[PDB]
Amino acid sequence: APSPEEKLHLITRNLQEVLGEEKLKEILKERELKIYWGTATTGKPHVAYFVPMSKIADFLKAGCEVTILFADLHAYLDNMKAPWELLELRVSYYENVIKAMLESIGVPLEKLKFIKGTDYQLSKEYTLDVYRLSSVVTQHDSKKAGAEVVKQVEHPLLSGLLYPGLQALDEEYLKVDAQFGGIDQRKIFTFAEKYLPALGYSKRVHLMNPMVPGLTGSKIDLLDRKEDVKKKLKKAFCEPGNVENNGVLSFIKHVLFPLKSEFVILRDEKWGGNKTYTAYVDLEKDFAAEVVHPGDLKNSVEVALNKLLDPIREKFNTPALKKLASAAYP
Amino acid sequence: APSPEEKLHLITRNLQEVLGEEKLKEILKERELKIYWGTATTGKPHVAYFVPMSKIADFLKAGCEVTILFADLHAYLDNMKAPWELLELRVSYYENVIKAMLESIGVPLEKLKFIKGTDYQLSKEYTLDVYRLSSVVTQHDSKKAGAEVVKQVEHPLLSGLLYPGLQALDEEYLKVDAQFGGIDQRKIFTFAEKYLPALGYSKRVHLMNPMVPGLTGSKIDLLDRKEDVKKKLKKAFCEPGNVENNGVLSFIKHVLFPLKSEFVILRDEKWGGNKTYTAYVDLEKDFAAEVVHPGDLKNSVEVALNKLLDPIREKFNTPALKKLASAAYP
Ligand SMILES: Oc1ccc(/C=C\c2cc(O)cc(O)c2)cc1
Ligand SMILES: Oc1ccc(/C=C\c2cc(O)cc(O)c2)cc1
Ligand SMILES: [Cl-]
Ligand SMILES: [Cl-]
Repeated sequence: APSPEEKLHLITRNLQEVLGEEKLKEILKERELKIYWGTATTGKPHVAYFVPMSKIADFLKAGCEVTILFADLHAYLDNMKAPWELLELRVSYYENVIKAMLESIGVPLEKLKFIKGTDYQLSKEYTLDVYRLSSVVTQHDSKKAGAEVVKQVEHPLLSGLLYPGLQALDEEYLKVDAQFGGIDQRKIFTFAEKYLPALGYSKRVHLMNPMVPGLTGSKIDLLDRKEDVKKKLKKAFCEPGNVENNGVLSFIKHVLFPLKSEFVILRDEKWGGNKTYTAYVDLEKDFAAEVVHPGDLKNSVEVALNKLLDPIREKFNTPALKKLASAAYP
Repeated sequence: APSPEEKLHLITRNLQEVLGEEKLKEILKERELKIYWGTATTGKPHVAYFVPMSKIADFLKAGCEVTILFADLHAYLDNMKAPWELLELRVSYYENVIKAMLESIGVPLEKLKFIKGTDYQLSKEYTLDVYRLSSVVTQHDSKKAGAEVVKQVEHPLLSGLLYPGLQALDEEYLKVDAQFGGIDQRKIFTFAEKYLPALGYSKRVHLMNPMVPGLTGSKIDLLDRKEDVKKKLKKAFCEPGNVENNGVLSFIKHVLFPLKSEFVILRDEKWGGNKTYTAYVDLEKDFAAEVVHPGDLKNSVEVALNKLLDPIREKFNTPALKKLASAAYP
């Protein structure tokens, strides 16, 4: 209440791929799943962050124990002439904004934990494991693991070969059963499943979201005012009838629909009035049939997106949080 | 008493190359040089270890502060199915044998220090520096740095790309002015001179010994009995008249001659009787002229080598040290 079958459904809905279904069902028969998701604390997050956060809300509703890793070491390793002070302010900005997002969605936070990479990634046991891994992984396997996640420059840096191992070790040191991310990370994830056992650690379940087209094609910032949300959405590409490549519809599929397993299309009387959909495939079929117009779909998103963003804007309107946003992103 | 000019002469004699003469002379004008030499604690050491130890004795006689690094992390990273226990016993075997060698040579140990890599190489500040370096060094520069020191296998391991950085950081963390090793390591040393400044650390002086041909061509072990020393030397290649490629003469040049800036060739009356040389070039010239025969040169080495080894054999004949040698090398 929820059953193991209900838990699995919530945990795995809207994913592109599940690695490790067997172990996943074994766990869910007995106890709550332990899972993490990592984000590097570089770049101001924008509305597209709702796509991962929606899965994090599903994990929490399931009853999972959920860790969010703020990967501040990776952030330092992009810009070392950026002070630890600016970096850690970006860490708090991320922490506050993630919390505000999950609060806006409305999800129990009792089993949520926040951890920074530097809390453990420079400890002696972890470091030693980094060296052990390095003496079993080839440069070739490391390079191929990082290809879709580490920016292939002119002469590549040594740091890029280390990322797949550090991310694998994260699964162990965070003591999780599973890691969630994007399908982009698949090669990092299979690298972890391959090499953790060589250090005597268990392979993890890997849950992968699809790559989802952006809402807007000046991305919508989590703190943008209503007026700028409107302006930015009216600019967004929606092609009539197009359901395969539609960032407005993907936002509904991955963020708005799962809120309540409901979505309301706002439509004038002339075209039939509002309609409430209880499965996404029904919206998709009306959109493909062109009885939901792009402008009405954008509208229905604008309203629901604004309702999501309002509590975050209010929370971040305190002097303490206003000062943080200004100092994190100067 | 000794002057800076005397110190430099002792420090730098018998080297193939000095990098950083300018800073070296600046230091020696003011204070004692701080220097280290590292050895990985894999493989039982043999008589060829006298070649580095002779330079270490010169540094000590100079008045230098000398650190010897026992690189036990590198040793672990060759064989991780070798227990930490066996590894640390090899560390003590190395420590005891190095000390015994330096005692046999007869050198003040007041400014000698022994340190193991694991005393500092897993600390948080060092590890962080390893990551900083990794975000400025290319894989290409790392690979080329390690070429003559890391065994070029089928698909290379990630661990081999890390070695040049860890060795560079050693210079900083051991707080030395200089590192001594073989000319083989030159690329590692120029890598350190190039990349330490990118972490805000000073470049070091680098003192490099030549590659010296082996005494024996069943190497002579530091604890081999007299009888086996004899047997092994009688087997060694000495070509009459050959001075450029002569491991018996290189042992004299790099180890025996520097003991007292003297060497005694033992020769029958018939061929002129013994002769005492006060410069190596005079021995070399008599050898090239074939008035010192290979068999007499081997003899003179056998005697002097046995005198070196006797105190080590006696020291290692204690039950405590006999048990160590057996357990270190089972
Ligand atoms: O365990 C972790 C999970 C997620 C992240 C986040 C992103 C990330 C960024 C990189 O530049 C390299 C990498 O491997 C991952 C980092 C660690
Ligand atoms: O600072 C140090 C100085 C010397 C040593 C010894 C040898 C060594 C062995 C390796 O396999 C890699 C390397 O870089 C060095 C190790 C560290
Ligand atoms: Cl999809
Ligand atoms: Cl020489």
